[PDB]
Amino acid sequence: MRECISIHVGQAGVQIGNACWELYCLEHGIQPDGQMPDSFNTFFSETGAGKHVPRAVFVDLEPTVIDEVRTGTYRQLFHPEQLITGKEDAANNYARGHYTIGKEIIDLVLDRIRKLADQCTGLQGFLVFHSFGGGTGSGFTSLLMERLSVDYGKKSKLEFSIYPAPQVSTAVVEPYNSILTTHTTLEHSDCAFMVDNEAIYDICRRNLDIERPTYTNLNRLISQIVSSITASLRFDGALNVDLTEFQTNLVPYPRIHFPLATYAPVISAEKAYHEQLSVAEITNACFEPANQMVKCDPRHGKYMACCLLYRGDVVPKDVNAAIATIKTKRSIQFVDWCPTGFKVGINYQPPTVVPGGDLAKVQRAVCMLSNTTAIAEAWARLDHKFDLMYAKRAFVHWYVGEGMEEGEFSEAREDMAALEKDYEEVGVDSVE
Amino acid sequence: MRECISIHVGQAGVQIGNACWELYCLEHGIQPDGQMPDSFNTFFSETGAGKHVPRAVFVDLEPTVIDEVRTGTYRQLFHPEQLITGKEDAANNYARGHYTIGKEIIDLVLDRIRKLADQCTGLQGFLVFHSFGGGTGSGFTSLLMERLSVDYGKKSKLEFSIYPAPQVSTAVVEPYNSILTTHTTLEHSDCAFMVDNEAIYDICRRNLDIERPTYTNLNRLISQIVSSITASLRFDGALNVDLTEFQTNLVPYPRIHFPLATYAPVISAEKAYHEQLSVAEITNACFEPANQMVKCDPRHGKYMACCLLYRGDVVPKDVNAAIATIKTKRSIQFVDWCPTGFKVGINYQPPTVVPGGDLAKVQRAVCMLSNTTAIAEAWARLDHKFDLMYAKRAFVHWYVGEGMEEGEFSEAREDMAALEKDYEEVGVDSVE
Amino acid sequence: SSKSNKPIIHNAISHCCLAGKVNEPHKNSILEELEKCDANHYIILFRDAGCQFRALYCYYPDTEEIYKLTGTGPKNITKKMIDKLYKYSSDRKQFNLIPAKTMSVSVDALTIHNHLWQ
Amino acid sequence: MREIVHIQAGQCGNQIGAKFWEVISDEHGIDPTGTYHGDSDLQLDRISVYYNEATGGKYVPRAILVDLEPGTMDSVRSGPFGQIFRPDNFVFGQSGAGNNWAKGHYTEGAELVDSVLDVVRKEAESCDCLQGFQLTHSLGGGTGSGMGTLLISKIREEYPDRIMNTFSVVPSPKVSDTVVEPYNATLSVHQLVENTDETYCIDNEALYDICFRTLKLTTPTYGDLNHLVSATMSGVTTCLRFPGQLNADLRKLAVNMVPFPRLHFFMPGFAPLTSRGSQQYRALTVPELTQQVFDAKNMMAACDPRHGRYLTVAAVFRGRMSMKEVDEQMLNVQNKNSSYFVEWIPNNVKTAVCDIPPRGLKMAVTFIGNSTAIQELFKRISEQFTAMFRRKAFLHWYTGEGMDEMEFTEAESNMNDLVSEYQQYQDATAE
Amino acid sequence: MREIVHIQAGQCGNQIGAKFWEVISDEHGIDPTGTYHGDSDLQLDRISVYYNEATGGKYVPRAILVDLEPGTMDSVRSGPFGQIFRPDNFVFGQSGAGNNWAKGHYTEGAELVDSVLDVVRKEAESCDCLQGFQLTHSLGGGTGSGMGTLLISKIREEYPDRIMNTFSVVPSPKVSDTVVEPYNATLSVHQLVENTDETYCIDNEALYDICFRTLKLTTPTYGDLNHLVSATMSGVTTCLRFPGQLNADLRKLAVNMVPFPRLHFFMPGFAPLTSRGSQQYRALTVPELTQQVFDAKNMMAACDPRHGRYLTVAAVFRGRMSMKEVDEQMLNVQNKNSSYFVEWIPNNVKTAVCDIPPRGLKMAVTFIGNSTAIQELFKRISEQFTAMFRRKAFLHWYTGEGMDEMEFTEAESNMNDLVSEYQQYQDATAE
Ligand SMILES: CC(=O)O[C@H]1C(=O)[C@@]2(C)[C@H]([C@H](OC(=O)c3ccccc3)[C@]3(O)C[C@H](OC(=O)[C@H](O)[C@@H](NC(=O)c4ccccc4)c4ccccc4)C(C)=C1C3(C)C)[C@]1(OC(C)=O)CO[C@@H]1C[C@@H]2O
Ligand SMILES: Nc1nc2c(ncn2[C@@H]2O[C@H](COP(=O)(O)OP(=O)(O)OP(=O)(O)O)[C@@H](O)[C@H]2O)c(=O)[nH]1
Ligand SMILES: Nc1nc2c(ncn2[C@@H]2O[C@H](COP(=O)(O)OP(=O)(O)OP(=O)(O)O)[C@@H](O)[C@H]2O)c(=O)[nH]1
Ligand SMILES: Nc1nc2c(ncn2[C@@H]2O[C@H](COP(=O)(O)OP(=O)(O)O)[C@@H](O)[C@H]2O)c(=O)[nH]1
Ligand SMILES: Nc1nc2c(ncn2[C@@H]2O[C@H](COP(=O)(O)OP(=O)(O)O)[C@@H](O)[C@H]2O)c(=O)[nH]1
Ligand SMILES: [Mg+2]
Ligand SMILES: [Mg+2]
Repeated sequence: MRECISIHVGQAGVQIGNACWELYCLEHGIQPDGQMPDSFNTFFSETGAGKHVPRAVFVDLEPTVIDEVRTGTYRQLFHPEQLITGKEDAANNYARGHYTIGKEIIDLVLDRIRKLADQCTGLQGFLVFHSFGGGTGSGFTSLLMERLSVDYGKKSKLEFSIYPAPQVSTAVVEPYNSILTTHTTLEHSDCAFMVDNEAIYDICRRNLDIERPTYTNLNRLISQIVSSITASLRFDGALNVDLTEFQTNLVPYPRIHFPLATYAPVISAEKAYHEQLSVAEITNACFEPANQMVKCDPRHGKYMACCLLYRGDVVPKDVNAAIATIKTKRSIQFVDWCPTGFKVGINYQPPTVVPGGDLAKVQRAVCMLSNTTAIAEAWARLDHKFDLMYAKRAFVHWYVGEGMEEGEFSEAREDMAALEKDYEEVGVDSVE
Repeated sequence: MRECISIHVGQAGVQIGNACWELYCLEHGIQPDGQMPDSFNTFFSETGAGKHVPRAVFVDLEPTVIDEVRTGTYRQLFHPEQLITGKEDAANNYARGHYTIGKEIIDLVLDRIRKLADQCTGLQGFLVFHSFGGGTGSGFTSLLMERLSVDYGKKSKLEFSIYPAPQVSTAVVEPYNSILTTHTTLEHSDCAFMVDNEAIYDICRRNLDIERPTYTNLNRLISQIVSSITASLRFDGALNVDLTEFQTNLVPYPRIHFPLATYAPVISAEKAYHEQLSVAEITNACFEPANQMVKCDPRHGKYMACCLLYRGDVVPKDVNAAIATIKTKRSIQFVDWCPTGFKVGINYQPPTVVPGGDLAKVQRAVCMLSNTTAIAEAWARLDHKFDLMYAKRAFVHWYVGEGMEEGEFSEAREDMAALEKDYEEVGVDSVE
Repeated sequence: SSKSNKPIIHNAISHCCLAGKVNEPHKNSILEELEKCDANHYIILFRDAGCQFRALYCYYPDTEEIYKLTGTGPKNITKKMIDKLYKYSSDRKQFNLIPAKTMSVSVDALTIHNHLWQ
Repeated sequence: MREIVHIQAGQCGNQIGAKFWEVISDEHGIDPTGTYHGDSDLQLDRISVYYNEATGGKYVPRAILVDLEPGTMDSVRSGPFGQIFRPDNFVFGQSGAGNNWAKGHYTEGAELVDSVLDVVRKEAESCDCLQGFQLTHSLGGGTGSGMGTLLISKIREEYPDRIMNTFSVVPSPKVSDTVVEPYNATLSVHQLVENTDETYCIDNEALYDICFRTLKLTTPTYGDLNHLVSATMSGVTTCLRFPGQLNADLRKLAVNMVPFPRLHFFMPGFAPLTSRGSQQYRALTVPELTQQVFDAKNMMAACDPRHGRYLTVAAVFRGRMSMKEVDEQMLNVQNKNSSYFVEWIPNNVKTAVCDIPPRGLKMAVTFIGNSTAIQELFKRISEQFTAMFRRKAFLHWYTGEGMDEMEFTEAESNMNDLVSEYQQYQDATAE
Repeated sequence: MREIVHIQAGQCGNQIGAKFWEVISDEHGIDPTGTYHGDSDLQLDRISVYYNEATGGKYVPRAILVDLEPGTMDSVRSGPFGQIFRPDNFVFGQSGAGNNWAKGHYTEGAELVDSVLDVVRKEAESCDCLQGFQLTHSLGGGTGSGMGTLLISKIREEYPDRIMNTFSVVPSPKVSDTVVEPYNATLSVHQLVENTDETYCIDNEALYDICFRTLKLTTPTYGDLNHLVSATMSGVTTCLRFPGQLNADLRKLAVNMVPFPRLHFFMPGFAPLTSRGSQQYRALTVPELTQQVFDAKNMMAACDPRHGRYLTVAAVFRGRMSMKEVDEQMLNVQNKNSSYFVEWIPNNVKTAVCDIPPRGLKMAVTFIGNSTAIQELFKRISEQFTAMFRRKAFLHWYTGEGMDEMEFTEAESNMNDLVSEYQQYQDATAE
């Protein structure tokens, strides 16, 4: 009765969504046909015959990555009106995905979203899976969050961004894109979750002992986080937390709405033995400066608000045991104007492991969503990568030639300059 | 409830620990796999599925001897996170185990120690096994005992040194490594035990009638000492001594904390017959100058505080018999200011023989630990093996070239000549 | 007779940070002043974690005097203003990471905070 | 389906393309007839990027072959993979350019250009969505420099929103093959800095040494040099028509690689390059393929990358591998060579990974350079232009064909304007 | 995994190494192809100390072979165990050193050193953690004394904290093979005592007698002398690549051995050395293997150990044995020979025990001497330098290559500085 739909912009969103929708079809027994041998009406609008089809829109400008889905294992599952393609990709260009190419098929997207809200009596929220690097994921998304805020306004709009790494970069104009796509999503989103690649490569090597992972084996980890925020809308928990509740407990100022996810336990199949994994143990796995999936140091900044999302056979006395030890510790510094810094969620489901996978089978798990000050250092980086390229006017002429002002960048950096000063505004402690 | 962990720095600690952790698994019925077909919680933190794992940290600087354990019979038992290696060993060089190589991975050791104290509510003490010879055993231990006394301070710390023999030597700069490591460990260790290699060859040849032993057959004997010092934690007896009770009953002054060890009975299978092995007999097996495990003459010095650790089937009236006869005897001279020189434990466990062993099956045993003045000659020896190899400035340039003061050696021996005089200071008897 | 890192720093500037023939006039501007200082230890100040050379220091153990010889930056730094510790692997000819944080003779290069450049 | 049109101008372009379509057709299972004989359907999901389907299951190359003497056309038509072309495409005159620029761009070029463009106009109408035009010509001959850049200036009037990547062949420093090739190359850079988005510069001097040292060959025929260039030529579009973990087309390689609209002359590179017997003494790993690439002994442009500095770098890998290794090795060869990369473009290594190797290997790297290392390539030609202009030798073969003397002063001032801008960003640093 | 690079040079070093890689390949079960065919995994747990894995299961030796005439390199390439190498390693000139120190260090060495180090740099990149460099050369030849000392001075500028052990072959006292080899030995000791951590010293005069007396052979070919030398060369690093009770490496045998940074010239020794039929008359025990070692009739350096005294002694044993005997026998041959060991170093016998015998034996001892006994070996050559310099014969073949007359006055003053220190510690006593 509370339904939530999911959009997939760009190459990054579709390949994440392949790992997502494969995982839900294992939690519920759903075949690739949509058959099954019922609280899952939140994602699966059924048919008069036995078939469940997802509430997903796979939008892209190049038809390349979509043809895997139209020919792969989950061809039969999706609805062939959803899979909107185009002709030319935005091609690492914000000014093509927002002014030129994305303007063409923005109407076919919003018409298809219109036909998915009408099957929903109690429409809950939006999920956008998009990167910051490429042109489609950062330029077509910034158009799309603009349109749904005018169309709806009241509904909760969650993103799951892919934050560009401080050390690994697979693009050259990538700091031009992330400044422009933050100017737009700042006022028309609700809670953008930050995920980095470089921090997952550390987690895939140290905690998992896999030397050679793939985008496949990274996307199995981002699927588990997405399947942990929305596992409270899909099962019968002792303490359920809604997507309308994450917007309140984590956003103290309308500018600052950038948490960073963390999952635990992340262990191999052979190290699944040799340790006991109680909730007094797996809680301390989360607050490490080495298990966060964003390359930042949480000992530099301060946690404004945590949000622990337990699941499995977890008992809420031991949660009180686990949490009370934490804010007695010295290195973890909660913010002084905020005496309460948690939000607990217990669900009655163990995490389900995909066959041919890498994560071990555990009976209890935790996602951790937390809004720390420490991402201000990660925003200090993209202003320094911006000013080393704009001062020499590098790569400007590919953006001017698709409808852009040459002074629009310096206006958009001034947004990021105000956003940089807001974290330091909060991280101080006004006494008396 | 009284948990005790064990670090094995160097090559000497690991192969002793191979003889040690083979022995505890034979006592408690623990398989090599970790299964077993309730008081043993001090060394074996269990798991939800029953598979007990030891509390061990096997730190080394070369990966050579560690890979034997990762491929040996006890591969499945240990936790594979624990086994910390490096790339280049210190290689009989104190200046590489404390300033160059062991500094690089000192954080990997302490962080894994940090993840072992947190499972322990009743943390009892430490068991650092090392030698004095090599650079890893003497330079990394002198680093590690510095860090844990800062971290903990209150906890009890026990060493099991492999003291360098007076006449056998398997190294060339072996008197350089001890004077540097004793200067460091003197104010951080708390009760270090001295075991020689040479005096065990005397026992393995004479009392056992094995002309050709091995380090294997020299480490089964040191396994029996360590099993019997901690035989009162793991079991239930008529009179149980504790690890905190050793550092009170054996330490008369904060400098003098070097007790040497002695085990009895040590007889073969053929001589297991032909004699009776009474408690009135095995006590007199300990105080012989030929049954020690440190090449020193105990008749040249005075016992300051003995400590007998009986076990098996011992009746405490006979301990009143066997002790009261001794300090009436003439040659065994105690110290005149100490009218009371014993501390007795009676346990209800016989010593267990490892299959494929050399020792006999006995129904009673004793691990005498004795603090005496007679080790002052063993410290007067290395100072003579120091000034000869320092007057010519021999082997100095391999130490200076790794961050070392060339005037530090004159300071380090100066903090040995004071310790040389303290045993002579205590050994005299101030009248009136 | 003591320990130094002058043959390592001379090896490191000439092969990893200023190796190309573009920086060959700039390499001579710094290398000729290194032969005159009598410091036993030296250390290299980069800018980012991408290890681009911008400054060179000299380090005095037992006093932690981190006076500046060449480059651009502060005259003296402390242990408060440090981020990472590098070591010049003569094996690989690449600056690796030391997970420790104590500034000793095995440490060859470092990074400072972003606050010291704004 | 993002269709590409392949023009072949000059003698050299007709001989690279006669091997290039032999190179492509083994990646799709195509006989000399034009019918399909491959195995996997992934050959045929994007077969329509280069091919038009004919009746009966055949396929023809979307290829247009332009010459002036009819000698090389018969060699293509008599040889294998010659009948697969369309007989309507072979446009050629009857005079021959005579190794002359003013004859092939002004005199004889202005009489056969209309018969070319009407087929170029025809081949664009069969396409669904036109991606862009690739051209294959020399910079030293009369035809490929005179008839070639005539076709660029007409097309960029006609198709302004289309990428245009000429895969030029640059003259060599030590050995030459034309007395007046400094004259025929300074006149063509005037057209190529203003009308093509990117231009992959390739030499012959550095291309023999790759055949001599790395391949270990004794007698390298042009059928073994163009065999090597055509490997790079498919590898640029190897992810425009095959699935991958991370993708690249002809447009992503134009935005990331071109910092300024004039500085767009690139330089290739390829790996692995084994021997006949030394293929079994090296490991086939992603860190091994990377260190082969960044040598100066593998760049097909005869200039040292250690002279000058890089501005941007592409690396279009092929085959199946792991994305962690690539993202670490591209980090690895940036830190130890941070003097070679420029500072004011941070993290400047564009990465792209296909899922399909070349037919027979396991993995391979195509490499694109963009450097100030070609500042002496133009400085060398602009000196041989200048010294042959002071005595003004060989001029009457140009002036008599309808060219004024001022045009030589214009293009020389154009090229010294280009060399001055490479020198500008090589020394400009931020603070 | 502590990898070791095996550089070779000269005619002597190649023929030693061509038997040495025959020697190692039996301890690891490597065929002439390069594919594994052994029995136990202990051959393959530390196989990477001397090898790189190739594609398909093959292995290649980490070996770099340097010459100046191509005669010996063709000889190794034609024989068996010659195709296993990397063909990119065989660096050779075209001139030949001409049995000349100046021509192999100034004239021809300075032109072919760059093609060596660029492959030395490549083999260092394949290593995880580089242990050090072992080099095999002469001290009397032209190449191995001039080109060998160039690859040390160029490497210690590059890898200053790595162990550099040469296994030189010292000229013999009575028999010779070169008229000017007293001039070549004085020019290398200037280069070896400042840049190599240790240097094993081998004569041929001491090496024929062991083939005659102890082995009981009548026709010792070099393939039976180098067969004996390569048992020692494998015996030092066999504790670095096999499990043991008490372990040693190329570093523990450098701190326990060299008391002063100049005095690092070692004299090896091996046991057992049976005959073909006299193997069944001696007992194969640890007390028997020791008394064969400490004779003067088994030392491979032609000098009397009984003249002068030992400073340090390493005894790297092999095979399975009992640790009591070894700790007693080394005590036994220190007390009865207490006038042969020095006083101010007490208990100076470094023990090392491996767990693996040589393939076919039961136990074996590799001995590493360090003595004042090699003070007359330098006193001999400095006397053969002195007579031939007073007449200054054979000088114009060196002066004509850019060498000054002062340089011979430097090294002979340097070698008398070496002799003066061995005499300084032979009589230095403590009180
Ligand atoms: C039994 C087997 O596996 O044989 C291989 C082979 O032995 C090796 C040695 C090949 C071989 O290449 C050459 O010897 C060579 C000759 C002249 C110039 C350049 C190369 C091969 O001839 C080349 C050939 O390449 C292809 O099939 C690719 O698809 C390649 N095709 C052509 O170049 C081609 C050749 C003739 C006719 C038509 C096309 C290609 C590469 C990039 C882009 C498109 C196509 C391969 C794998 C082999 C042989 C047959 C021996 C190597 O080359 C290539 C380009 O793959 C040389 O080093 C590689 C490693 C290969 O393993
Ligand atoms: N986690 C993850 N990141 C991915 C994946 N695929 C791409 N990315 C990241 O996405 C960024 C590149 O953006 P893309 O999505 O490929 O580009 P695009 O949205 O298609 O835009 P254009 O191609 O320019 O039109 C880089 O940071 C990639 O690392 C994936 O499967 N998983
Ligand atoms: N009792 C006993 N002593 C041993 C054993 N192994 C080594 N030793 C002794 O340990 C000393 C040598 O120190 P090692 O532990 O081997 O050296 P290390 O700690 O590894 O240090 P480096 O190798 O220099 O880095 C000698 O006195 C040996 O007799 C063993 O199994 N048992
Ligand atoms: N790589 C390559 N270069 C060629 C080939 N044929 C000719 N060239 C080069 O092209 C130049 C001569 O130009 P050419 O194309 O024949 O003259 P045009 O017909 O008037 O354009 C010289 O630099 C030749 O080396 C070929 O097959 N391959
Ligand atoms: N042990 C040994 N010595 C050799 C061998 N070949 C040459 N020598 C010695 O090497 C010396 C001659 O030097 P050589 O290496 O041939 O000259 P180079 O090639 O100029 O370095 C003489 O003392 C020879 O006895 C060999 O195979 N084994
Ligand atoms: Mg895209
Ligand atoms: Mg060791």
